[PDB]
Amino acid sequence: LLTDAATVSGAERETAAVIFLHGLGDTGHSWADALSTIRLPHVKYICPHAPRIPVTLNMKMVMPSWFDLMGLSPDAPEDEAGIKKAAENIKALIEHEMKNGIPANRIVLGGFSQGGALSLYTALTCPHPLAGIVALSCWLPLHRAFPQNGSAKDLAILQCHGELDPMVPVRFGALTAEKLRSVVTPARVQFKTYPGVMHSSCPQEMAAVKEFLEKLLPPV
Repeated sequence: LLTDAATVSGAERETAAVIFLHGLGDTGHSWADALSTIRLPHVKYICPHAPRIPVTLNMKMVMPSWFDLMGLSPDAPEDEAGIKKAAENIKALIEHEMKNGIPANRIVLGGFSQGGALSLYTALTCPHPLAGIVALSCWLPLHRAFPQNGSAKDLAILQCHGELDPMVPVRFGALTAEKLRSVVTPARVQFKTYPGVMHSSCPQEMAAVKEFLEKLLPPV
């Protein structure tokens, strides 16, 4: 209803869409500039800006965050209400995209870190037949009480993680990958770890995202 983002429009008329959520801290300009490179002329890239809220993980100081974060471990408490609220906020945008001529199976939800976490939770709870997920160096929020759900989960997941990630533990990403394959079809989930890289992306990971989106959103 009230979306502010750095949207990358396609060269041709937009038939597919990607909603990418940046990591905790910055805005959508970084990932907009990054996704402008890997770019299919019929796919739009929406990169919203996270609202500046207090984050308990760091002295409860104010910074852009999709929800309230308290830890980066599987045993850490989670802002259940905030996660569900932000997931509804993302579902509204998905439904707007569908309402203006972009079907659900042409919409890909992606993100990085906390953005990738919110994207994973949204697409695994969205009742509309979404196309796929692109989760880079993140985790699944509220993974325990998760029926290993949503609706019509024929989703294609491309999860990528830094092997030497000092922020989000790589074993948290591995647990998330093993918990995702429980829900959807395990043949539809790719979980690529990248040696040497840390809490960051790399051209190989960007190329994996390019191939995933190119074979998941073809020029139809």
